[PDB]
Amino acid sequence: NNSFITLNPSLPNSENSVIEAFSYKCIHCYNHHKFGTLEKLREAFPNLHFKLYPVSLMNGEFSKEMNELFAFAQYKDEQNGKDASYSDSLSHKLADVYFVSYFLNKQRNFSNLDEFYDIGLKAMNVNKNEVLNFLNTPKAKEILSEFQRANDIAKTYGTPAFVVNGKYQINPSAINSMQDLEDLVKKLSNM
Repeated sequence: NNSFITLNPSLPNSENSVIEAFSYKCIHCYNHHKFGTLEKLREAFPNLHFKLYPVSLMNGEFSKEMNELFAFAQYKDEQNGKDASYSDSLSHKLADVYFVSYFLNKQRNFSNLDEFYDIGLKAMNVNKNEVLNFLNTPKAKEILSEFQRANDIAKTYGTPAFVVNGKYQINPSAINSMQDLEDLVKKLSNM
């Protein structure tokens, strides 16, 4: 069958989930963001959680700081009843501003971190110190550790990469359509 590979070990804190490993510099990731792929999967599968895993080796010079901002967004979205499948989540808004920066606003280079960091902080209506205080917590360090698996996940087939229940990574060649992706997420989430 080869429609998926099994990750070993499983991704932590992944049960009942679809994880999308993505880059803000990837056209395919941008197209899935604009299309609302994760929102559509929530329409089909309201009991699954949807999470973004940024791929730091594809996210350029300020990739570590981008991972920090996504860890904060993931944290805060849990406090607010949202995940990455809601357009008004902090995770979706944060992905949106960086996709807009790169694909609409032609920004490739920043001469220092704070020009880059400020885009994310403005999208989430927070400041650098609020993010720094969150980063200095065991739970933030745990979320950032989880994102380290995104790099090898992305290398297998490219981005985006969809992972079901922390275990089953979908081969992009196995699907043509949104409904093909839904059907495979159903099969894998019921294994």
